[PDB]
Amino acid sequence: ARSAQIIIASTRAASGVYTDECGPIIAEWLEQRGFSPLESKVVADGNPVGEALQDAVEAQVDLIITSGGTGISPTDSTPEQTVAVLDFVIPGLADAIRRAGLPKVPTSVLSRGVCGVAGQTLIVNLPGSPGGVRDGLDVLADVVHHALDQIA
Amino acid sequence: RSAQIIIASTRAASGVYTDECGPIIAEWLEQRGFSPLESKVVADGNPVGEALQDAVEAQVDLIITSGGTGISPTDSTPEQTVAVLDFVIPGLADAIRRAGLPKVPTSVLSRGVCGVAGQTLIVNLPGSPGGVRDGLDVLADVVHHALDQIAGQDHRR
Amino acid sequence: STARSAQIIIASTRAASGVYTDECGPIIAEWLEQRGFSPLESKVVADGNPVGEALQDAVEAQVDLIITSGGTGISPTDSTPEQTVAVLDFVIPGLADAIRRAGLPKVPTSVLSRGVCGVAGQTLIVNLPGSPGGVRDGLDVLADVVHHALDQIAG
Repeated sequence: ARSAQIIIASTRAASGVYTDECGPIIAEWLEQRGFSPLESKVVADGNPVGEALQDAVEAQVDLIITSGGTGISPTDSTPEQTVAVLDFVIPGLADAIRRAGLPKVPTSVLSRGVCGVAGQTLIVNLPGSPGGVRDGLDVLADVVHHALDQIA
Repeated sequence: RSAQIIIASTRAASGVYTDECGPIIAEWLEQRGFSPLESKVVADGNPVGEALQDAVEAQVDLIITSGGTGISPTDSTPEQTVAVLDFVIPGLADAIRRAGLPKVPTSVLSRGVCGVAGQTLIVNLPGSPGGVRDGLDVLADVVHHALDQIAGQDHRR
Repeated sequence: STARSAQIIIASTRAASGVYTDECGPIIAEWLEQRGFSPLESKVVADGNPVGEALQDAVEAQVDLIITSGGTGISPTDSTPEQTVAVLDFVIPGLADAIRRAGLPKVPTSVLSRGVCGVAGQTLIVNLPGSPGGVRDGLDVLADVVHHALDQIAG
C-alpha cells in the first residue's frame, strides 16, 4: 500500500490546538482510498514547511499533500518552500487545481501552489480553504493513481 | 490607490502611431478606485525595465504594461518584468491569456507575466486594444484583493 | 517566399531496439506537409542527451520548426522537458498549456505532461506527448497558430 503525509502549512494553525476541517478532509480522502501508513503534521509557514517536506521525501513517502500558504501575502511561502525541495514541477496539475476553483472563486488565480516530484515522492500544494481543498482533491482523484505508477 | 500605465512600443514612443491602449486602461482604472499617474510610452527593452523600477521604487500600487509580450526579437517586456519581480503569479497571467480564446487563437503566444515587486503588483497586458480589454476584465475581479494582500493585510486561515 | 523547414524528433529509447512501430512520426510528417513545411526530416533518438543533441543540432542549423514526441511524462526516463528547456531562449507557456488542455476531459492524465514550447535562436520548438492521440490533440492546437508564431519570430 502507498504511504502519504499531510502537511498543514499555517503559523496560525500551528500556534494553537488544531481543530480545523482541512486536515481531516484530506486524511479521510486518503484513508478511504487505502493510503497507509498515514500521518498529519501542522507546521508554521517558512522553513518548517521545507523541513517537513524534506523529512517525508527522505523517508520516501509516496504522496505529500500540503494545505495553505499558497497565496501572495507576505506569510505565504509554501510555493517557495516546495520548489526548493522539488526535482521538477508538474505545471498542468497545479493549473488544473487552480482552474477547478473557477468561476466560483475568482481569486483562485492568485494561488501560486505547485505540484511536482522530489525523489520518489509526488508533492501537491492545495489551498488552505475546505472548498479549495475539496476542489483540488477532486482534480487529483482522476490522476493520482496513474501519477504514482508513472513515478515508479 | 496609485497606478502607472506603461506602453511598451518603440513605434508608439517615436511615435509612428497613436496608442489606443493607454486611454482604455486609464478609464478602467478611474472607474475602480485608482488614481493613474501620467502614462509612460517607452521603447522596447531597457526603457521598460527602467520605468518598472522607477514605479516600484516610488511604491506605485499597481503597474499595468501593454505591448511587447509576444515572441518577436523585440518583444522583451516579459524578460524586463521578470527581472524586477520578487515572484510571479502564474494563474493570473494564464487567465489573462485564456480570455483571448477562442476568438483570437494567437493569444496563447503571449508571454506576459504578472507578479509582485516590493509592495507593487505588476500586470503585463497584450499590445492590442482587444487583448487589453479581455485582460482588464480578468483583472477586475481580483485586483483589489491582490493589492490588499501585497500590502500585508490578510486573514490566513 | 522562403518555405519553413521542420524537423521531427521522436524521443523513444525503445525505438532503437525493435520497438519499430513509431506511429507518431508519420502522423506529424503528414500534418506538416499539409501545412506547407519543407523540407521535412524525421528521426528517432533515445531518451536523454540524444534529445538535446538533436535539438541543439537543428537550432544551430536554423531549422524553423521542431516538433518532438514522447518523454514528457513524470517517469524517471522522461527527460524531454529538461533537454528542451536547456536549449531554449524562452518558453511560451500558453502553447504548452493549450496542448495539455486539448486532451481534456477525455484524458485526465493529460495534465501530467510536462512538455514545453519555446523559441531557441530563430527556431520554434514544440514538445508533444508520445501517444498518437496526444500528438493529434497537440497538432490540432498548432493548426491555427504555428505559421503566425513563425511570422512573429521572423518579424
